[PDB]
Amino acid sequence: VPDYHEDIHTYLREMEVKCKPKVGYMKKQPDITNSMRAILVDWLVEVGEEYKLQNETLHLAVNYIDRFLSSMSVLRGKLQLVGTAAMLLASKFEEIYPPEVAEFVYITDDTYTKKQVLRMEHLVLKVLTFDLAAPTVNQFLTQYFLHQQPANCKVESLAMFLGELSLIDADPYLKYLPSVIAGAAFHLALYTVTGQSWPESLIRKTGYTLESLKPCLMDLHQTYLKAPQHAQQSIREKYKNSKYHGVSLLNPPETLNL
Amino acid sequence: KPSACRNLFGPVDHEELTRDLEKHCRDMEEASQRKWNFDFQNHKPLEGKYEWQEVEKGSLPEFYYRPPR
Amino acid sequence: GTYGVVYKARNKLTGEVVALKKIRLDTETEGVPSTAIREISLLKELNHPNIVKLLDVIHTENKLYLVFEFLHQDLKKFMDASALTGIPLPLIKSYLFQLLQGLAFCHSHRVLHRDLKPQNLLINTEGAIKLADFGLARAFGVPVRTYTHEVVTLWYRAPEILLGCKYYSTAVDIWSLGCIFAEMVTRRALFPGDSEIDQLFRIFRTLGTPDEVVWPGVTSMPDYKPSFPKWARQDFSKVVPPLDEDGRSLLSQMLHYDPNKRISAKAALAHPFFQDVTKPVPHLRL
Repeated sequence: VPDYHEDIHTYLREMEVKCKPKVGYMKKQPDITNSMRAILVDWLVEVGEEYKLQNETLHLAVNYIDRFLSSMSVLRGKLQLVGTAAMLLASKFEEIYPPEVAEFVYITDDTYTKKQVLRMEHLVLKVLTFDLAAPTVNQFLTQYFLHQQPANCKVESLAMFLGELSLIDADPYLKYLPSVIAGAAFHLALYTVTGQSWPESLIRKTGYTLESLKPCLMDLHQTYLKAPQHAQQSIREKYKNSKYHGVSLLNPPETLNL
Repeated sequence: KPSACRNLFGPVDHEELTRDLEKHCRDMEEASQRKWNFDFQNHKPLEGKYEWQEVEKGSLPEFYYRPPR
Repeated sequence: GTYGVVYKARNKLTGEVVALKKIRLDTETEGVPSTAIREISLLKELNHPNIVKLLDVIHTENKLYLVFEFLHQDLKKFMDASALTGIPLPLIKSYLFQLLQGLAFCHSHRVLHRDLKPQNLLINTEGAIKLADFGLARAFGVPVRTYTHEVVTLWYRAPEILLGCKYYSTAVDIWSLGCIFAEMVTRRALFPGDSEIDQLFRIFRTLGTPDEVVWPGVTSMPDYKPSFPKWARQDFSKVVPPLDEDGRSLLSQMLHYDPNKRISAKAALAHPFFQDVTKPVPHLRL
């Protein structure tokens, strides 16, 4: 039933521009940094794995985090609290069975209390004005996959892998829209696995070309290339699993054909 | 224990942490109480422009008093 | 009847009467209910004339207030009140048209209501009907993933859900709407099952037991059982006798077994049944 696919794609393209966190927001933070943020996000990849949560749930939580940090000053000791609160909210929103607060308190090695996680939950909701239905890189990828020539699960897993890596690094990824990061991930993954490129059917749909995706693609290819040396490794480990066809183990191409 | 079970940036001052959060959470009162002339804190109508009247549940659609699942 | 009170209030201008809804919150465990989280986040993204407006939210120390657009009555109560009267076709047609508008809007904004029933459709004195209660709604994706199983009030649950479909979609809302359409015509529920199996058997006796021809893949679904009695499909004119050729055409398209064949809300909006739709005020006092 592809009756609403186009309406939905258009709606998401409209909403992503709204639910977009301030690109240079980290400069405004008196204490936290992009490196502390990378540390937080990496731990959330682990938490998502521990409780077998959906990848969408992880993407949503990062969106909430960045939007909250885009307006609220947070000292390093409360950062994991914002992360835990955001994951709880994303689980409630996205999961059939979201982990209970006690499970989230536990997973922080009991750093904060249940009441604290709930007050933070109260704070994030207030700051985000309950606007939790945010578009994600994951939501766009899911739409682009429907254009494979033919369907390839290794391509899908590698694309999802690339999209997740984008979450870890505020610089440079905060500067691209979810739909753009998803375009770059789909092409890089497809190219890596099959040698094929961004389908023209997807140009008709998104209005994006390799030329418009290029800047994101250059960044992403470098991230893909340097991935084994990154301080954060929870995503690479996650994607070594046969569930994802061990795609993090694949070798990125040396150059692209742009 | 599992690997996901970790503290990231040290122990926290629980007393001050709870107090900082209590404060931050004390925002949702302001303009809404103003617009609807209702004191959501005390659940007491007030001012005027919105003629608040408590009606019996049988007079309006049940949706309006239906609790979450 | 019903113990309790609800704060109502009138102002002026266009949106003058509003109703207050309040939620008590667990402070040490759970916090804001996920149902409230889904309804509030989604509902605030659904501003349509046929969707009951969420006007404001107030999150206090231990309470959560929802300021809603106020509407006089709900369809279940209206039908109960007209149980021996009969709702005029022009009013039935207007309600269906409007419900399709509201539903189509939801779907094009990636939201499944998932619990469409007369009790969740509110009506006013002007002839308007709106979708209420998005506590069970969910933002979907393209393609849809696997979501909560056995959703939807039994009587309005699509056979996909009952047969354990791994993935369900917008079509589950159209099935519910088709059941309500048939119900407005007789004021009696189309498929009032007593259990999941009873619900399925009632559907099969009315629409016939689906085979691979009618619904490709039906016999491979998780909860399909080859022991299912094989009922013959009955003459659609028999399902809802008072309905005319156009009404029956639409209803049959809304109750198609195959979810990929079942008509969409936006496609239904162009059906000849609505060729003469208008906006009548209700036939009974609200």
